[PDB]
Amino acid sequence: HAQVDAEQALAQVNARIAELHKMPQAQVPASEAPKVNYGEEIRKLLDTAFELRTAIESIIAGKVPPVDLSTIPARVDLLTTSVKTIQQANHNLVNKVEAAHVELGFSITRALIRTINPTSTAAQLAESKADVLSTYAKVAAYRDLKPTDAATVYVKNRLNTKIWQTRINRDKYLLGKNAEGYKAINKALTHATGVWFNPATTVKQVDDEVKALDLAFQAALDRR
Repeated sequence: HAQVDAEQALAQVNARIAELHKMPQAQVPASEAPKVNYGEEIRKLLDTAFELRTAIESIIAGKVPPVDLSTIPARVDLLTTSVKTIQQANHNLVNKVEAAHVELGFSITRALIRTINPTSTAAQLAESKADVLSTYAKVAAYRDLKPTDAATVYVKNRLNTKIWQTRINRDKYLLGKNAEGYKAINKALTHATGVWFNPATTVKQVDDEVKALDLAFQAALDRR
């Protein structure tokens, strides 16, 4: 094919939905979302994605489109951009001051409203897409945190995300098998939770606790 048709758009949306589902943040309860990294962004991406999937299969089935059909590829693309920018920020913006994640998050948030807004024009969609990518490039040049700084919300939420990730992985591998690995990771989780609750935890102390959690999951795995 040449142009992106509905079925390709759909398939892109479904690929984003599957990517989002693999993220730990996507599997925490709604009440935890504010306490993991981009947790609320990741829920809004899923909601937007489900919205777009419904409209697109509504279109494939031959009903009336809730949005201009010609904007569909741009809507999906703005989703795809928002997903990939969230994924990037997740990996690359770890040490940034809080303003980075706040500014990025707000940009993602505006874009997702535009993505589903039936009144969003092509120009408006492209504006949104450019704001997301540009915002990311800006905030990526923000100042880092020193290892010695007190851990900020983002940083604390990074530990909680790793804690959550470990819990999930624990419940999928070490459980009902590696009975003594389960106990080793639960000790690690217990200790990680403590660092997470302590209000004097420093940035370096979160970076190490995160290192400590995945080392111990692997270690538990290694020993069967």
